[PDB]
Amino acid sequence: SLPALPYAYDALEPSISAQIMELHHSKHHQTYVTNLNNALKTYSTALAANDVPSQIALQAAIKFNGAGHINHSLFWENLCPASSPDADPASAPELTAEIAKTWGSLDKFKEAMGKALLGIQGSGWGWLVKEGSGLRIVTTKDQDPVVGGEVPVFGIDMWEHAYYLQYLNGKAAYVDNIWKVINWKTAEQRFKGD
Amino acid sequence: TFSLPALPYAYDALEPSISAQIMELHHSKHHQTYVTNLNNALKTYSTALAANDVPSQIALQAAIKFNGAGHINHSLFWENLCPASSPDADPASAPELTAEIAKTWGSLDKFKEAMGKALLGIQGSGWGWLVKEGSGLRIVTTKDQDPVVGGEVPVFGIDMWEHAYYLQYLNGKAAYVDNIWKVINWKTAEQRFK
Amino acid sequence: TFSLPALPYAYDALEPSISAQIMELHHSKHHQTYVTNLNNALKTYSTALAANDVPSQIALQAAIKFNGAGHINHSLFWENLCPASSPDADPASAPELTAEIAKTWGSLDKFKEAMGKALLGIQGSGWGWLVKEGSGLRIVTTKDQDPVVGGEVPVFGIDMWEHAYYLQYLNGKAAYVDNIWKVINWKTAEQRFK
Amino acid sequence: FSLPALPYAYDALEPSISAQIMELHHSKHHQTYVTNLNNALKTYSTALAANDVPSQIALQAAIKFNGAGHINHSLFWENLCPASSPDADPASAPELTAEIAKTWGSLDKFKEAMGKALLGIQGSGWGWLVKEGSGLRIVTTKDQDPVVGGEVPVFGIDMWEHAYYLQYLNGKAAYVDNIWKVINWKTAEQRFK
Amino acid sequence: VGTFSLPALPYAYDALEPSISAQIMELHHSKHHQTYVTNLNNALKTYSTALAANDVPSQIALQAAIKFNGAGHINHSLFWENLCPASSPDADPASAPELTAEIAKTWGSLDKFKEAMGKALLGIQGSGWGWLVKEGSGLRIVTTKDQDPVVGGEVPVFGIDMWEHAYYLQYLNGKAAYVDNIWKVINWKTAEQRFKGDREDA
Amino acid sequence: VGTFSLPALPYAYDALEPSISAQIMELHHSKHHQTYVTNLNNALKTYSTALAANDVPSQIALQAAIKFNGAGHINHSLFWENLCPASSPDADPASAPELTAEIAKTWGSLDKFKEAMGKALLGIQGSGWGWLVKEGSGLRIVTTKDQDPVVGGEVPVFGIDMWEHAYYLQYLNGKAAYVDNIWKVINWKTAEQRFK
Amino acid sequence: FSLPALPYAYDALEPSISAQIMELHHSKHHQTYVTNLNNALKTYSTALAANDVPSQIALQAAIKFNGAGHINHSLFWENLCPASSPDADPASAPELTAEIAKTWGSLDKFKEAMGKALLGIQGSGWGWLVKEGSGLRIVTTKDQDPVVGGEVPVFGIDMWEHAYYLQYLNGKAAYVDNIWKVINWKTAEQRFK
Amino acid sequence: VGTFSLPALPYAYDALEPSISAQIMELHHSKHHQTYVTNLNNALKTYSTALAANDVPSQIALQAAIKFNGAGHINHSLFWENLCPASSPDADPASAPELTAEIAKTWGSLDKFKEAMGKALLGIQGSGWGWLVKEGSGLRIVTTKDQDPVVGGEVPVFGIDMWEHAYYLQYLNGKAAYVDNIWKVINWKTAEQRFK
Ligand SMILES: [Mn+2]
Ligand SMILES: [Mn+2]
Ligand SMILES: [Mn+2]
Ligand SMILES: [Mn+2]
Ligand SMILES: [Mn+2]
Ligand SMILES: [Mn+2]
Ligand SMILES: [Mn+2]
Ligand SMILES: [Mn+2]
Repeated sequence: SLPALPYAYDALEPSISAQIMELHHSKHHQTYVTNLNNALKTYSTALAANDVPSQIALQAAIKFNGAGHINHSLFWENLCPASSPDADPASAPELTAEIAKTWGSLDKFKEAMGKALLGIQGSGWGWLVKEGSGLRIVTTKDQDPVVGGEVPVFGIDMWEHAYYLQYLNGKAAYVDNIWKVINWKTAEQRFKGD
Repeated sequence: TFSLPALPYAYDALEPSISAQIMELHHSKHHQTYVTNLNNALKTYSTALAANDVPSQIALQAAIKFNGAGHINHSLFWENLCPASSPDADPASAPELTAEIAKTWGSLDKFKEAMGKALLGIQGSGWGWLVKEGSGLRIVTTKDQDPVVGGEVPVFGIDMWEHAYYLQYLNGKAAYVDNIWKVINWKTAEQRFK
Repeated sequence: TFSLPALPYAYDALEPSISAQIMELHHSKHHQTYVTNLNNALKTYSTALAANDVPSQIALQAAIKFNGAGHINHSLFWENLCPASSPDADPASAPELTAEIAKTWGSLDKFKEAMGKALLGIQGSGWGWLVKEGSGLRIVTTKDQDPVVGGEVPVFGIDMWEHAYYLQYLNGKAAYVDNIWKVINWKTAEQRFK
Repeated sequence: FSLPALPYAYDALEPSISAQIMELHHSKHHQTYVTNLNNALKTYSTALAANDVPSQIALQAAIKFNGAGHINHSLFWENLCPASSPDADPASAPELTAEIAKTWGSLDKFKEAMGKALLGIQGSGWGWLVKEGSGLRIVTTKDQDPVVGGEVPVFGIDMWEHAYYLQYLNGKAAYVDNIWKVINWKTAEQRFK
Repeated sequence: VGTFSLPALPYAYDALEPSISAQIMELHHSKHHQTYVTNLNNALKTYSTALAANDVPSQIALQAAIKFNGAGHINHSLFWENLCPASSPDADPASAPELTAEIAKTWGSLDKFKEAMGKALLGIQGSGWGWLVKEGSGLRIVTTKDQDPVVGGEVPVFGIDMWEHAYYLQYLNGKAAYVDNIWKVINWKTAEQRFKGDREDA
Repeated sequence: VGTFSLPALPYAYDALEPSISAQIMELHHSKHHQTYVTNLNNALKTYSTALAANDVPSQIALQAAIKFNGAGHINHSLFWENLCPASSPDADPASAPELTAEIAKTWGSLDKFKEAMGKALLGIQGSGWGWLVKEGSGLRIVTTKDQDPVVGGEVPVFGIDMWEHAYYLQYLNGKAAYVDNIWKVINWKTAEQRFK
Repeated sequence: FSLPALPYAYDALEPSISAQIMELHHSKHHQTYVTNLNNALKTYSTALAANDVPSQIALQAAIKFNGAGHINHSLFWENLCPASSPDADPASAPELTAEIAKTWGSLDKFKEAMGKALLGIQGSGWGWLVKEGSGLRIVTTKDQDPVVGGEVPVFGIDMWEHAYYLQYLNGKAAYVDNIWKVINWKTAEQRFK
Repeated sequence: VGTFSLPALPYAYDALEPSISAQIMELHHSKHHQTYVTNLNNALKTYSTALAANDVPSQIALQAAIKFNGAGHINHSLFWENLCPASSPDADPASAPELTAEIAKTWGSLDKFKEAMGKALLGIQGSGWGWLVKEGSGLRIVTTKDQDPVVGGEVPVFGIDMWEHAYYLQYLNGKAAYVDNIWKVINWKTAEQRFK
């Protein structure tokens, strides 16, 4: 039951291969949405049956898979082809300004992110979040969401499956190349909010 | 469309320990709210998930988690309780647990002080649980409606949220704890223990 | 030692918004207990310091923090409140503050809907505060008796623990939040804003 | 925490302890241990709030010190009683004296032992007779250090110079000889059981 | 000389085919494992300075790089000896008669153990390891997250690396295909030896 | 070993008045200080004849007495040199310009140093001393307990006795007043001579 | 006051400890202690009558360090005996070897630990088997420092480099191995009681 | 090759005769200093695993070992470069004109300094080092116990090792003889460089 990417599978080349995008979407993400759907269906049954032992395990399944589904979804909306105007950081004036108030420059921040991204041990994500008025950079393990009271602005997937087929162990290269497909329109929309 | 199951006894069945007014509110308002909100979130998810509506999905995962937790805790709680006259209020109904307890904390009475101390020391809203962790037993408390940690199995629980007692004991927590012992369903605790 | 401050009004001054019975229990029992348990925690922390009961000293540091915080919170709270008849109930008593509220939210009514959405979204026990953070205003929530974080000056708070309202409103915290605006002391709020 | 009243008037322990010593000892030495204990605890919760880990360590020290000072002087005042009270008669502590004569030879041999212990404290200190579960021991503590854990204090004797200097100058021995006259053996007996 | 180094493998990079491809083995060994060693040395270098220069800030930073790459190096070094060519006698459980008998006693049978292990392998969220450990007299299946090494007091018998880089090129997201095929290249002779010797013996 | 012949004070008992009373100066020297001297002497004599025999049990017992009383005598000896009448030249700090210079750089002001040491002095628990010591070219303020001497590597410049017999007869429990007034009779001449 | 002669010829302890080392350690190293103690006691009265405070600080140091040096080596030579003596046999210390095995599991396990702590010393010091109230303990001391009050020496081993260097050079290890042959277990047993 | 290693001497083991024998130089360099380097290298390795295994009790003991062996390593590394054959011009204080000027400015003479250093060297109880250091723009003589490095803020100019393994095979217990003779092989060119 899974919505199509806002773009083609090769729309993010050469930063991210058509191969990686299809596998990430039709296999990794799909799996989370499927097992989420499954867990959600059984749960309606376990309620009526008054199966409390089941409801506990299904609470685990729903939390875990719902997190994976949301992470990749936030992710696909964080990306656009490199040519698109949504790639140019002027699309996020108010945010970038707060970036430079906090880290000084755009680049002093891309650097700060890169460092945190490549410092993740295992699987996880890197997030630019909003906390109150200021910004932190945070990382999350596995499919954990950001701690409460932070608002995702944009995320970078640092699971190996997100780059391995193209960059092998070269995660530093992967990180240098994603900046070219980041969607600053979206980061702006989420920096302001509702 | 799940329907909140009725209690296994009358609202007045646990007096004098727990007033009928409390049973009625606790079940018909407080627990019913967990079910109704659970119900709405589950019926809404297919809509949000189809619209690729990420902010509603975050919100709905939260409502599923908090409200399902809520419903789990009170279902286990009602089953933990029986009228103080019923033989299931007699700790003789639980030979193996009452031994395993007596092995861990010296006697039954020493364990009741132990739990009572843990219950009374809860800061804000939460539950006290006697749990089965691995081989032996353990007293844990949980925050708000949080489940016990994975690997632990509930034997019995006590709601320490203020609505569980305020209408009848006001700020007199220790009295509430002292009187809840008479309506603990030891039959249920033995089943859960084996 | 610390002492229970008196109230700047009679136990029945906040009717009909908050009943005299809540006000008498909230003040002479709940807040009282925080004072008493802070004073006793201090005394008993010294004696545990004489011996080398480090677990005790660790646990008594927790108790000193918690009761002191509960002490500050309730002491601040009773001053955010005045009888509804009073001109301090009138936002006109807070000219600078309501102005800055208006340029932060939309209007005072948008601010009230926002703070009420915060207040009702607290899971378990907690407080909702309007604070100063540098030059602007923010709504924050805290769990249990936690104080507002550093750098934030509290303008006014609302207790969302069930003992704040339950005897009069039961689980109807919506009606409690709607009514407490009739007794918010905008003169205290305005004096704290500066 | 507060300043306990003495069981007697400031001049009730004469001629062993001058009323000047007793008045200063209780009204200003002990007082200051009390006050300083209050304030340190008051400020301690603020330091906890602030997560001001420096000030928590400073105050933890000031709390232990004034804390112990307040304990020691409070037991002290109740070890003492006017030399003419029947509480000053060793005969008013039968079980203790029995065991005391068991452990050392005489009640006099314990007095010379305990006095040897008091006169060899270096700097400021206390001497105590204590119950070590089954048996009695003479121990000494430096400054305001209270008796080690497990040891129940039966009676103590202050050897800070402020306890005797105005009346005995540097003659520590004259101070110890004379203080025996005002040991409250009824207290020492209650605390034994 | 105060630096660890990359152990040469006990076989060529293709010896474990078709179970694990010669590409994975070469990237896993000379790139992933190599980088754990290299960083471990780069951090041990400066730790001595910043310890005597009482630079407690970077004392802490370096301790972390050393915990991490130190554990990366241990775990992969144990792993390369757990494996052997599928055609070797060392890959036959009968190479570990004491250990396999203890396994059968502990679980139901050898196959009931494989079932439980693979269930633990697949249930890891993100990166991590599954191990057969001996804990006192008994055996256990445990998992560790990321590069965490087998906890003190336990002795590792064999581990299987579930980090994606260990299988992704050949198996993609197919974690269960990976696990089913690594049974064919478990070195049970290495397993027996560890079961029979001390912790320090490995 | 011979006989201890405790030198006299380099001024008369009433010299340091009105700061330190004549009653204290007399008893501090002839009773507290002399008691260290005589006790050290008798311990050294006994130590002699515990070496003459191989009485190693009491060689060990007498070391502590040799250390405590030797220390109490040195400390008080030094103490008398740090002192000189309020009216003297050497009570003025300019008698020690190489020192009063180093003190300013370190705390800011000769008065900001009186406070730092007033604070250290009044904060000693029980019996002890306060010293302005020399860590090569740096000046620390340290406290020692009982008759302990300063740590290896520290070199004394001037000490102030905070034992109660140093003030009690005159100042009772008024530690602060004793300290405030004891600045007036510090021998800054002695201060610098040890500095250099 | 003289250097007391050794309980044995300078070559009695060979081949564990050379006659060379024994003579140097006793006739020069230990002699220096005695000569410094003789000089300091003899020349204290002069320095004190002159108010030579710097010199009195030195004589306190000289009496301290040399006094400790003299006590330590005095106890050292008594802990030793020829490898051929019945006293070099732990069986001469049955009570102590009982208490050693009860605390380390074996003689070889205590030797293992004793030598670990000796070879562990940084710079100059001593290793001791002491008697800590009821039980047994390996401690080390720095330079000539005595063991802490309340500990009772049983046997010591000198770990200063002068104790072994002419024979063993940097071979810290070899010294400890071979010194086990010349421990006076007879002396060790008598100090254990 | 690894992380730390024994450095080669800048001269032959017998170069410092007659004041330090070739047997001492070889032992001191290839056994004593070597042991510092190796124990430090193996200490870093046992530390690396012991944090992985979360063995906190051995973490802190190996932090100790690392600090101790690191300090022994630096100390002897500085030592070897303080020395040179007595026939070299480098052994002539005229090699250190800026330092010798500041030397006399402080102590009076080169000789008056050598007696101060000598009395500090001989006054060490047990094992340790004596250094000329640069603290600020001034110099002073400090001693350290065992392998302690000089206090930060101090800059070593030269050090003289007073561990018995540095002199005993040649001078036995005659430290004074060893101190007098080591002045002939002090490398004052190194001293001058370190001072600038
Ligand atoms: Mn992904
Ligand atoms: Mn409830
Ligand atoms: Mn409240
Ligand atoms: Mn007192
Ligand atoms: Mn791997
Ligand atoms: Mn004095
Ligand atoms: Mn020796
Ligand atoms: Mn050396």
